[PDB]
Amino acid sequence: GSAPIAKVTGPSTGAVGRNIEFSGKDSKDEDGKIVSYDWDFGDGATSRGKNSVHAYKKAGTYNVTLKVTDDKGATATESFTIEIKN
Repeated sequence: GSAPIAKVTGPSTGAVGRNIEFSGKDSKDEDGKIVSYDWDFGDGATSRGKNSVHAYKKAGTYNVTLKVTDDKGATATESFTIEIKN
């Protein structure tokens, strides 16, 4: 369709205080070209950029979202759940 497709690549698990890498590299668009990647790590924190990194302060289950926007201004968001342990 006209929306881009957002995809979040990352690990299913991680540890408190460790940098976790997330990537939007497999996002794609039939009807435009993606220009921006906005991340929400589920603990209040955000980042920008195709490849982003976050460390969680506490153990828990977090829903990471990625919103991609394309050159025509069309958006899509996708979610990824990560379990963080001590």
